[PDB]
Amino acid sequence: KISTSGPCRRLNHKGYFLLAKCPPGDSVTVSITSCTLARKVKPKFVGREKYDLPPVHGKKIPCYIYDRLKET
Amino acid sequence: FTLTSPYLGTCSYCHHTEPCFSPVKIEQVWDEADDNTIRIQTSAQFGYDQSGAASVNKYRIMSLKQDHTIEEGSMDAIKISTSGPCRRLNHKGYFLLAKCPPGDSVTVSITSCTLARKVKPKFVGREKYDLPPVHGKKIPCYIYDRLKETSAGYITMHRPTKWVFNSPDLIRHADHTAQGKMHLPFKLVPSTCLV
Amino acid sequence: AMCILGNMTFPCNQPPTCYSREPARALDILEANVDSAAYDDLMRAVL
Amino acid sequence: KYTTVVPSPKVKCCGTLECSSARHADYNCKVFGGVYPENSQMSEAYVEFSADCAADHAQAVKVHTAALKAGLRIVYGNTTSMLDVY
Amino acid sequence: PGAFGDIQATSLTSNDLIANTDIRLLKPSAKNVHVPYTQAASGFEMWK
Repeated sequence: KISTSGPCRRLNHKGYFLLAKCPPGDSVTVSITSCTLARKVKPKFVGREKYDLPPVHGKKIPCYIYDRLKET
Repeated sequence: FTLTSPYLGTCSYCHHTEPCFSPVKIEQVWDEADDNTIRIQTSAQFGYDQSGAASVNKYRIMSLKQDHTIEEGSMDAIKISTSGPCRRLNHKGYFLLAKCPPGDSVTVSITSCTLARKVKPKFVGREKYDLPPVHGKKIPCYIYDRLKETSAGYITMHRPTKWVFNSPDLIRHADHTAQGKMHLPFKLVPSTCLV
Repeated sequence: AMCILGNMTFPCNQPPTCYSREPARALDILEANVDSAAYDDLMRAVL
Repeated sequence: KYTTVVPSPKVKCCGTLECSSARHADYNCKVFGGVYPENSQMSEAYVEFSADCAADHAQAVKVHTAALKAGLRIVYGNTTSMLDVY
Repeated sequence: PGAFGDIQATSLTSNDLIANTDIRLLKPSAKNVHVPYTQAASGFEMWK
């Protein structure tokens, strides 16, 4: 179970790594029981209007993503 | 009081990066009290447990299979929250009444859904607060009363059997118009509180 | 205090019939009397 | 506040809809074309009052010229008198 | 619309609401059935 400041949900793992989606900032913990690292995760939005969770209907401008499948 | 049937909702961000065909989806929310009380217009009926019998400890979820199969969930398992966890207070049919302190998200988990409506922080006095003070002075306010009372709001229900609600998720308003109307509970009666 | 139940008028206190005697016909009374001013009387009358 | 009636919309799968106004408030009874893959949706989110205006509303009152009462207390001799006089 | 006095009503209980609300219906685009509207804040809510 991993967490940053709230409970963070993980998505994938391959080898050493982890891919999760973690909302707030200021810490990245990894529990079972283990450590943390002090690296501030500043929150970011992509359009010209800001938001916190993604909205309902919107207009879908392009962005970048971490893919989840077997790509390097 | 479950004269009517439940429904399934099209939520956003359900326990994952998932807008999905949902269970207990919020579908409308009222934020008007002077404590942190929220009224939620859920997906599932909450009284009629064993498909005809209005009970309390169980409910009437239109379950995830696309066959209208109601499966008898235990009402001690619907956990809802907003950004931290939130204790619910009452349920009657389509409705939940809870008191949920932060904002920017209104979740209805189990794991399940949310709604990112701004639940702005509000107080009643001239000196602001977050938790209620210890001793205080009790000036008047309003409250969502949680026993029996109704609001005379007159929200309508229609056909798909039983009545089926006029929800923005739902579709079944094609030919069976001229439909009856219930009205909303939880009257929001005046009361008094501590500042 | 009268309704337009089907084609025959009835008092809203006791219109025929109750909730269990005619399901989906009491609903027809209610959907025929949406704009009735004594509508909560009809809603108490069905139950 | 309005809580706009956001009804379950009217959707024909192959037919068309031409919905005018019933005797209600602001609509936007709008009848959008080819959608949900023609099909048609006539959404009419008409406003009304909120779920509770008996508790939280306003009264835009107009005010004309005013009176004066008083509540005078007059003591004369050994007797006091409480009254009220326009 | 936008300002105080969007909805008008001669009483709470009477009929005949008269509204200019700046409600704006929007053409839906999703996989499921919903109805998207935008609006200003209620002029009562913004007067508060």
